[PDB]
Amino acid sequence: TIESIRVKNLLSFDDVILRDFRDINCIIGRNNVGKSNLLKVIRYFYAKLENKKVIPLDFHTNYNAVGEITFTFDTTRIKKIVTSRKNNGRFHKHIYNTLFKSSSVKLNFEELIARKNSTNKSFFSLTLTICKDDSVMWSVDDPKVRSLL
Amino acid sequence: TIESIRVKNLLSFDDVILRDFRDINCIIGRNNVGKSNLLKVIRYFYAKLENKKVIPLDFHTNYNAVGEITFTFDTTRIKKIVTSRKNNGRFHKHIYNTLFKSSSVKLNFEELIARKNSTNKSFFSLTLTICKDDSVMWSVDDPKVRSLL
Amino acid sequence: ILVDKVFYEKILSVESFKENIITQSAIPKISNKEVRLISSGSKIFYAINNTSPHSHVQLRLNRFFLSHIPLNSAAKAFVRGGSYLKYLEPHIYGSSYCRLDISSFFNNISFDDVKQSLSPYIKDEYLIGTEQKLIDAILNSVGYESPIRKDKGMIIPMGFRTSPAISNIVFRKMDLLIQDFCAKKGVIYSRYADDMLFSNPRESKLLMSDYFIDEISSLLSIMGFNINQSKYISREKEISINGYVIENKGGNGSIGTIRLSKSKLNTVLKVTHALAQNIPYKNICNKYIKVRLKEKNIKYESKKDEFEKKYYRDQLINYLGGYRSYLISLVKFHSEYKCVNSDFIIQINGILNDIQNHIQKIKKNR
RNA sequence: AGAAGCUGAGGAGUCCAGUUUGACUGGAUAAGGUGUUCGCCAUCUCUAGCCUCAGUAAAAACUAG
DNA sequence: CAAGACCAATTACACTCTGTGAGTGATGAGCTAGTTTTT
Repeated sequence: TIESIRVKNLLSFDDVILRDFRDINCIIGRNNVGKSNLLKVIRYFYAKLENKKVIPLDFHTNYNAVGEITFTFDTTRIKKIVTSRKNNGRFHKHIYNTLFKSSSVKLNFEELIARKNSTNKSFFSLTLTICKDDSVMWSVDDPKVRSLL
Repeated sequence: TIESIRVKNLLSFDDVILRDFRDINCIIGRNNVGKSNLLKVIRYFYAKLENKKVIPLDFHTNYNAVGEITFTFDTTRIKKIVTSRKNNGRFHKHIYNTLFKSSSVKLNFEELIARKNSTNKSFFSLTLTICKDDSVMWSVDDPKVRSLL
Repeated sequence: ILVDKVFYEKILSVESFKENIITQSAIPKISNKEVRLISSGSKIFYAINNTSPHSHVQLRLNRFFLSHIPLNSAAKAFVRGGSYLKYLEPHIYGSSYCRLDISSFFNNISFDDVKQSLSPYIKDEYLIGTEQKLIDAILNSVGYESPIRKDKGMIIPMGFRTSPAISNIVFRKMDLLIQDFCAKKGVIYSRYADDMLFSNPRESKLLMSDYFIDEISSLLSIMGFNINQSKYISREKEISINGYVIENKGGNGSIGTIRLSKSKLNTVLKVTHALAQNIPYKNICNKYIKVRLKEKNIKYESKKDEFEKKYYRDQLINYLGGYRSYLISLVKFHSEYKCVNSDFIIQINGILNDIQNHIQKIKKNR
């Protein structure tokens, strides 16, 4: 349920995007430092998602004031589950109210809503930005969204 | 050497101030957490002086957006050493330029500088500020003073 | 990168300014004779003759020295790997958009700032005796004492091969400051030459407020740059920049799309429609592309009609090839980043097929 | 309170407005429809919506399937 | 108009004083050259 991982100006990455993920993705190469840095980036992102105090990652170059991490999650199946008029659970409503609602919901005509979910797939993008003063900014200013993700 | 250590809104210290340091100082008490927190504050301040990436300290209460660590250094003996005409080495000139030059250009040489050459003592105050976004601010906006201290 | 006298002589001034170093001769400045002025609207451009040693020395300066100086990632122009598509790509994640423009950019770049920016990468040593430093010798190959603007010192011209790299180098500081401010405010920032694009993913009116404009103006005032208020754009959920439409109708992690409006593709559609109507190539060349045989400059006396027909055919060939290269550059950008509308992909595929068919037809008719 | 426009000089036919019985001035063909944050915006459909002269320097991306 | 915010990268004493920080087949052949942005 993850499709894109993008790292810009962090550790050994200038602008690196990983896409078209499979089930049994394998990583090979002589650059062990690159694999270690990718693992560190993923671990740092998931630690900041859980609101843990960790040392910020180092910039690839100091002539840039922004270090960015982009994570794109494929939320098609969970959207189909929550948007079904058969499971009115507490957690399902929490997921629907947290990630979904607004945006493409109640902000357009009914015809767009009816044809919104026929065969398309939905993506959720989350951005972590590290500043020069060791400050972390998020694309969405809602801790509940990050915790749910 | 050192005169005052002030901790505000960090760990278990609210507005704690320590002063009147002798050659030997004995720390006793049934609150070991307080001693540990004071040691952590001192170590964090000295690590930030040397520009080490460390996790910022926790606030005493989250209803305060600022956490201060104030260190006062008795810069009287070193000032006398660097002011003397006999000492004209590179390190002495560096110390005079980075600490005892900004405060000297604001004082008249005919009267103020002559009056300050007495038994009176000179102090240097440095404050470390921790913000809500894990950002560190300094009273002096130059790493040279912090490194020399 | 740091340069010395040996590096300057053996790499930069390999033969052009070789007589000056040996015979204790200071590097001359750029005279009015070797620079010609070209007028376009209210803009002027300075062209340096190829025979001048300054042109060669500045070409080698751009090739060996200016390319190794580190820049800021927000500068998407005049850089290897930089493009307008990469200038528009980062803003697909934003819901609000704000486009600003600086005033005359190369005219407002002070020469003192250029000297300060290039000082760390050039050794502080004298080149021609105790007369002229290496800083001045190198800087005399990049500036020009303009005869206008009341002769207010050396000014970076708008038509030299060394101007864009130096502009990016001197604007690296402003890029860092603006990027830091936007990161504190949570705004994605990109710059192409002098056009600044800001994108806000959050549902806030920061980009539509006067505070953002005031802050950008205050930051630019450090180096003397102003903001062109005539080209201020501040929109929500959609923006159109020179025919490039960025659309993002949503919030809380919504992927935007980048396409081209029908106005951008109107000229090529007209050309294809005219070709489908068997219109003679003279009308298309003289109207749709604005290419003509100026004042019958045929020089040689020969079969002028055949040469005219060949020119009006191959220039159309070049135009079609260039526009198909542009379109397939766009689709390659889409394949690399996946930020282009699928419907627009279908439309450009159809346009590419039509262009290929037309160019095959016209080559067959040749 | 100075920034901005603006590649420039033009020409033929036609229309509108003004003065005026007789000529001049200002505008001006990317056409039409729809929605708009009203913008030089977006989108859809054709038969694609004048001509001549002068000028055109620089750096980057792009020659795919 | 005028403006806070002005990039990043560029180990250590010292002296007389050894403790002190200071008073002491060689010139007829003849030719050309994309899109877009900045501008």
